[PDB]
Amino acid sequence: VRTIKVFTTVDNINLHTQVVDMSMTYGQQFGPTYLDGADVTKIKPHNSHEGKTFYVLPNDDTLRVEAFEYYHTTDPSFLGRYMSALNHTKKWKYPQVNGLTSIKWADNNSYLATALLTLQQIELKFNPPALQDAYYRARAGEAANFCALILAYCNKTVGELGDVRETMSYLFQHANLDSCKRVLNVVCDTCGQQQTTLKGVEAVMYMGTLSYEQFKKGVQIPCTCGRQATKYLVQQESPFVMMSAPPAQYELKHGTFTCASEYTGNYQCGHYKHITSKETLYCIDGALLTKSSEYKGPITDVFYKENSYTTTIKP
Ligand SMILES: [Cl-]
Ligand SMILES: [Cl-]
Ligand code: NA
Ligand code: NA
Ligand code: NA
Ligand SMILES: [Zn+2]
Repeated sequence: VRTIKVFTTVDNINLHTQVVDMSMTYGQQFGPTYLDGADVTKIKPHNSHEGKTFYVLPNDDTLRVEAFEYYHTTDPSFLGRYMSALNHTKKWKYPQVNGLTSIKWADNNSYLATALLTLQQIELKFNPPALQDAYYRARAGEAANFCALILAYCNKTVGELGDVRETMSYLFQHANLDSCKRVLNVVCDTCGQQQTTLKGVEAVMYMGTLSYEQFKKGVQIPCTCGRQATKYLVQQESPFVMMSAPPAQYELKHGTFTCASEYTGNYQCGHYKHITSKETLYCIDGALLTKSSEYKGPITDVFYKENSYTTTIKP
């Protein structure tokens, strides 16, 4: 009966000694098993595996606690989805473009590239240690684990089409936004005024206009009575805001925004690019970079800096 020693893990930090029988597969001994992303479930131990670390599913109470503390999920398939994505993302390339970690286009990943570029330009801290650790590496240029985690947390597989606004929502759900507050007022000439207070992720996201200045002036929305109501920003406390809308031709003016996402094509199929406002307007499309003094395109999301805002509007 021949054996080697290997280590299992769910978090790649806490290791669990195992003595494995070389006549059985990893799967017969551990359940689904992965070696830096590669599925070894149906493989029998090799001598070269001695001393190496394998990921497994959180198959006992110790691992369940370790996995929840590191990832902040109890979705049973999470670890397998992360590993499956990592086996791909470890082969992607992450060029530094204008000082930021981007992603060379592969596997329909333009939505991930513009999300990653965006994160590097807004003040945001993640809650799960897994995203903390992986995001630090991604800033340094080694973004594979971070991208595989985005995919897993968003329930997206490599190659699946994704929406930037939705992806950001998931990332924000795993971020500490508890200092963010938004007060809105909605005014119907028939139905009167309704103030609402939004906290956390809802305090920093709005769907319906790209213009923060228009959101402060008031945007027209439906009311139940059939009139239009006017929605405006009363008060904002956050380090950024994200304004989104269905893609439409829109002019991005240098110095008036932080960065934006552009979507060319239609709902079936298109492509994202990233625009960042620095000393000029830079358009980052994966590995590609172009510049211009002005920019007009089908924009979907625009990010703005903020600290504290209070309206002058008297009601
Ligand atoms: Cl972080
Ligand atoms: Cl979280
Ligand atoms: Na896979
Ligand atoms: Na950031
Ligand atoms: Na949160
Ligand atoms: Zn009304």
